[PDB]
Amino acid sequence: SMKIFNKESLNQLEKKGYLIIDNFLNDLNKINLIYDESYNQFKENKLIEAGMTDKWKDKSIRGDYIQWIHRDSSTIRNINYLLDKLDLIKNEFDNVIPNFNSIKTQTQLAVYLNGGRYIKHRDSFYSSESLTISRRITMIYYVNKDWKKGDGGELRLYTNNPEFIDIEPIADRLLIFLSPFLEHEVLQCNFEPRIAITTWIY
Ligand SMILES: O=C(O)CNC(=O)C(=O)O
Ligand code: NI
Ligand code: NI
Repeated sequence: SMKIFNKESLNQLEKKGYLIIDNFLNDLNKINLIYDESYNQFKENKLIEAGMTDKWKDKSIRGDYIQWIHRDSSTIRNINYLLDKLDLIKNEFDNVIPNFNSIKTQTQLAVYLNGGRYIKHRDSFYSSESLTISRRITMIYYVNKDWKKGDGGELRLYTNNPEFIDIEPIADRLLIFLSPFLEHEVLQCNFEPRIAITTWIY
């Protein structure tokens, strides 16, 4: 079923701060197309190094190649399909939590190569571009086919929601967690490419 939030799951998200949904699409043919289209974006020089050699601005902080996808004759049709599915989750957030009132979404396609990592951080921030907080909910969809237990690249999610747990970035896995509260980091990658599609709900 495509409804994510029932009595228990909502309580887990509010208490534990995260929620893991495996076999989100459960469509192998589509998963492979999302992988291919995501990989082609990198091959076609459509990504950018997030950490860019200026001081404290290099691959020490984060070493992935990212692209910001603007969302509502296309090369990323199947990626857009996933993003639409993720948009339905946002709709469910608004319908189940009365005062959530989503403002907008922000999407990032990220590719890590061998040896890539992302130091501890939280996704939420406050900048002059908006009066209020940015990024309340984080939704990460992994597309790494045939990931084994030694390839690294796991997401280390620190369970401290006002100890950690290593989440394997296996294909078709959807990770949801509260952006302002859960600290996390990407452990070093021993395989390539590590593909992850994130949609933040503001
Ligand atoms: O890709 C992941 O698993 C984790 N990504 C992030 O934390 C990020 O882009 O801010
Ligand atoms: Ni279901
Ligand atoms: Ni993050």
